[PDB]
Amino acid sequence: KFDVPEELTNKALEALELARDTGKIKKGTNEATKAIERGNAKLVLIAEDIEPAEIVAHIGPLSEEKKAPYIFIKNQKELGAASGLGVSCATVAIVDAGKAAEMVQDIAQKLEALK
Amino acid sequence: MVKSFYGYVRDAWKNPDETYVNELRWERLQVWRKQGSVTRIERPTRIDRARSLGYKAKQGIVVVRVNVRRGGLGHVRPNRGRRTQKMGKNKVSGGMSIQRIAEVRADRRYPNLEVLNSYWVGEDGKHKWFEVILVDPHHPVIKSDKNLNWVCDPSSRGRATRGKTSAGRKGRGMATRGKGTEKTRPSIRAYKSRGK
RNA sequence: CAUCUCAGUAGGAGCGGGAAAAGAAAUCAAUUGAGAUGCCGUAAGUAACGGCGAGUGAAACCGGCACAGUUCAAACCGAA
RNA sequence: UUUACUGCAGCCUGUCGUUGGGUUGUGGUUCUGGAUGUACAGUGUAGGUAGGAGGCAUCGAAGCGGGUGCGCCAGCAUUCGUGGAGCCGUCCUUGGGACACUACCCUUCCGGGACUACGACCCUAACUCUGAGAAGAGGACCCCGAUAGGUGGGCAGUUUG
Repeated sequence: KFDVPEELTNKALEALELARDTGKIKKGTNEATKAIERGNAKLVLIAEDIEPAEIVAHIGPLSEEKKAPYIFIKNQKELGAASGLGVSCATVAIVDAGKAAEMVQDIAQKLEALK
Repeated sequence: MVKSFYGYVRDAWKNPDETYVNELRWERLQVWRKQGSVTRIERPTRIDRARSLGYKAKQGIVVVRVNVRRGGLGHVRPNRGRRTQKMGKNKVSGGMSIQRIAEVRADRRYPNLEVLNSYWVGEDGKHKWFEVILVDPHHPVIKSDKNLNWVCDPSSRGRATRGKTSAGRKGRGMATRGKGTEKTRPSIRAYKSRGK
């Protein structure tokens, strides 16, 4: 996988903000895993700076099993901020896009291309 | 199915040498070898293992990695008169297991805390690595916590040194009931150490 | 006398309280039962071990003292 | 004290773990193109043992080149071609097996592709030594844990009526 474009990741962060505003976000690795397994996850954002890597190592293969678009964020502080949280967050799952559904599907198509 | 990510961590660590943990093990023992005997860590390596063993993300709960050598009881040949049975020591492994050795070294390193449990986190041809959870009975968070405030009692102090952890009870032979536990419960010393 | 016995004794190291440890069966039974743990009596110098020598040596059942049950990890919620 | 008995250290050596990646050499793992099968002669190659008989064909059946499977420069499959009828057998070529294009697992066939136990070589990336370090030298060896055998008055306990 080539490095996902910076503007595409920023679009992902903006979609996370908009899903905070209107839709539904499951912030936290356990919640995001539950959402992906249930098939409600429209978009998955996975932090890259996770120690240990076992915490979110399964998220990628799970989302590729269940056909959920997923993207990688540089580190977890701004991912938690985009999830509107005072702590870090290793992964979030947008399950209701609000008015960000079109941009979420744009990111999904772009990820499918870049794959 | 709707499984927690702790389940995935469990599956990943079920057969670690057949999963990505083997590669992670390769990079990770390099860092661990450079480290000393007892290292404090921010988060458990196996979060699901820690949580099932009693780890919580709260003040007064410390997690440490302990390095212990491999093999049996490195024993000295006696230099005085012995029976032939009591002369040989090379094949004499101990009665103290490596996990409990690691727990006791962690307890020695951290005098104010109490060992709760520990779990295997790695090993090589020379060393094994364990992660020991310790609790601060004098922290107000632990005092408030009604699932851990038993550790504030006078009898909960010195658990690892007196064999009161799960590994210690396994080494004492009280992991089972019924036949085979005739000389182990309620204590090894209670039957003149004839059990074990 | 070498396995054995002496004996996990003597001695050592660590921890530790007014008590400590154990403690609510992945148990004991046997045709179908009981129901946390500890301690005492008994089983019994029996079963078992053993140059099957010397010796070592239970437990369950049963009768008593005293009786006590519960908390997490996970599933569901998601900072409540 | 020792070539007394029985052991225990140390040391030598096999195996496992530590311990990875490549190149070839060794066994079959697994399967494509042929069922390749043939004392005696064959119109015809048992087209595996077979409904002991019964389907195809100028929209394909052969006598030929080093004969693409094979082999006794025969003959079955029609392919590079050009020559202008191979039947099944109740005339069974008086049968080691006697034979219909009918889901070929089977002594071959050498893409053996893929994992495997042993052995040889290389790489570094683990690991080791040196240095404060850059780095240099080794290197999956050595050390180390375990296990198996040897050697072993170095040491222990005894016996030597």
